[PDB]
Amino acid sequence: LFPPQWICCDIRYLDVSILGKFAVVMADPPWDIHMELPYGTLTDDEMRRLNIPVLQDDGFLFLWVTGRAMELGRECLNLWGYERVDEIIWVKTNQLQRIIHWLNHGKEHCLVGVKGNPQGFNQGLDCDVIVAEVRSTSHKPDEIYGMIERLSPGTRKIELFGRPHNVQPNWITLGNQLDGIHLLDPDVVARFKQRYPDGII
Amino acid sequence: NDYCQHFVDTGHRPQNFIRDELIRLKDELIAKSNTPPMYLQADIEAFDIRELTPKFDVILLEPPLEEYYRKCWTWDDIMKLEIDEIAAPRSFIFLWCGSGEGLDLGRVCLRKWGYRRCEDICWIKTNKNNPKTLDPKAVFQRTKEHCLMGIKGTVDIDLIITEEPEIGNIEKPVEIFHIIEHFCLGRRRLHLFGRDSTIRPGWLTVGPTLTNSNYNAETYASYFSAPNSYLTGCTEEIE
Ligand SMILES: O=C(NC[C@@]1(O)CCCN(c2cc(NCc3ccccc3)ncn2)C1)c1ccc(CN2CC3(CCC3)C2)cc1
Repeated sequence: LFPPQWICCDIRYLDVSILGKFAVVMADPPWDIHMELPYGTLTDDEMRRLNIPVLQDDGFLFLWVTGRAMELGRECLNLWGYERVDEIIWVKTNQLQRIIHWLNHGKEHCLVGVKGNPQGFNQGLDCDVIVAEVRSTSHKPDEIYGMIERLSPGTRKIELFGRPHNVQPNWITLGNQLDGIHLLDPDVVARFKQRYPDGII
Repeated sequence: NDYCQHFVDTGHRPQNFIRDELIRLKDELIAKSNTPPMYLQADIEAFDIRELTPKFDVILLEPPLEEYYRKCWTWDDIMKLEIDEIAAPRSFIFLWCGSGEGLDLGRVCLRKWGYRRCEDICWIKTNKNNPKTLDPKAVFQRTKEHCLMGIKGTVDIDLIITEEPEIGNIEKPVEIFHIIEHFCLGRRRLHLFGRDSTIRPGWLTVGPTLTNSNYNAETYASYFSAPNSYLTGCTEEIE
């Protein structure tokens, strides 16, 4: 079912096995980056324990990292059975196209992991650098949905820890600030009713 | 506007459209502090590294990766360098990693020699004068290189934007040297796998392609014998 679908929930406690298999996973996790928390973080083990492996057989993972998650996400990405094979960086500008620890950070990183043997993907259409204006805080740029669409058009994609502005055709967004459950793929609806008959997770 | 679409349309990498004294005295202070440039031709695979003394405050490691050439060093060879043995207790490393496996293997090395990564510096290459062949595993076109910065012990952005060099030019942007030097990390600075073209005041270059050498460990350690042992490289020389 092509249009947006989403699930408000806690990706720790949601049984993601009901959602089937995806050509692309994208995740923007709240890593404990040993700094002060303006949101609830997940612990490193909670990160490791996430049931990412059930979501795919062959396809691509997109994983936003920062600080020490640059190393830790490489750990999670490997543990979950992905090989890192690319790494996008987003250059943060303003409205006039100028850029926004030890150095000032002008970018955010997004590891690209692969799993299995994906086929029929349009590798090499985009390049690994994004230039796009910073909107809200913690706000990924829409441009990444275009690159993911060109890479694997028409296919099922799933986003973890998305926010409500992230809900796109062909995607299922999981996040704890979405507005309840909205599901249209009947196979998904079926398994959801079967596993959550009373509606609560 | 969507520069990822524009690149799919036209071949112009998104970075092409990034736009755009006070810190100038700190440049004179670096230059006044810089030791005479020192250089040593050495075949680092076959060269016992310990011969390079004293321990270094900053090491800039620029091994010749096969991915640069579209004698090369594999990450197998780089890892077996005994970098830990020539690095000062508190000291820094800047490791060029390319854009492939190195982004991972270079982190293994940083941990293997006992550094924690504190900074991931990206060289983003514009193609304004030529709107590429891919690595099998590659998913996107690779338009940047990573220089990883590691610390062991107790003004500038993490980006360098320049135009993609001529095919077969393997030089890294000199800007890396400004970023490093503006950190004021000490004066014992080592550039492993430099070239004639990378020799520079305030640095010791060591590499196989150097055509001349002038290194002398005793002469070298004299630039740092008291009262200069602990300078930052960003202060006035002591009278
Ligand atoms: O966390 C964050 N934003 C709060 C959320 O609310 C948002 C909505 C979805 N979202 C959960 C979180 C969840 N568990 C968390 C939890 C743990 C204990 C107690 C309560 C909640 N489960 C289900 N969705 C977390 C967060 C994560 C990453 C980044 C950094 N990147 C953002 C970045 C991409 C480009 C710029 C880089 C910035 C902010």
